[PDB]
Amino acid sequence: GPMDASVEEEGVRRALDFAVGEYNKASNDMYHSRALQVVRARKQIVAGVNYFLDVEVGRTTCTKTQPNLDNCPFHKRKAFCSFQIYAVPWQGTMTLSKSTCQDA
Amino acid sequence: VGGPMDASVEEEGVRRALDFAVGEYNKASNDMYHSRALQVVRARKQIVAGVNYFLDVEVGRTTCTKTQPNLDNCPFHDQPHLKRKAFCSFQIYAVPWQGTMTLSKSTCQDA
Repeated sequence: GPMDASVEEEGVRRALDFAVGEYNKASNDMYHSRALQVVRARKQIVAGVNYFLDVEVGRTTCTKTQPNLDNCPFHKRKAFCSFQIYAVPWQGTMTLSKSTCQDA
Repeated sequence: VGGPMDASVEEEGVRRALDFAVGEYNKASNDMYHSRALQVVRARKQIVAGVNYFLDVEVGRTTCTKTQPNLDNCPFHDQPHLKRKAFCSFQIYAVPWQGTMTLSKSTCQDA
């Protein structure tokens, strides 16, 4: 989650300049705009990994409601999948950003 | 550079990502047989590291134009018909050691 950030931080002030710039690009106005003042400043450290996994996937001889599926024997369907996964490894979180499969 | 670079299939993160993805696959599939990994053919990773900056800002109209040579010395308007101010919320994703920033979100309301 977000936490308090001090405007003393170089990165905070650099982000103000950026956003003010973006405002000027967006605005229909001949006049330049700049910040009167920051009224709130927060930061969130972002740290994760994207996994890009190209995999071939087969059909086992077990149903999905069965046990010990990790070493369940293989069979005829064989697919190619490209997965993209975002992980925050010390939070033990993972999220599927993209899954694209075809028969192979 | 954070990547995308080839990541060892021996790494625990790569293995977990695979178990997850294959789980998600199975979870969303309609067929009643369990499917699992036959061969990882390529495994890559990209380190995502940065800072999200959430700034609420009051933006003011200056007497300088956008095309002026120097924008160091730009007072705000004080004349009734010209004076403008907006209250804005920006979210900026920053990767400092890269010197990159992207405006992820922005909302400004006339104030």
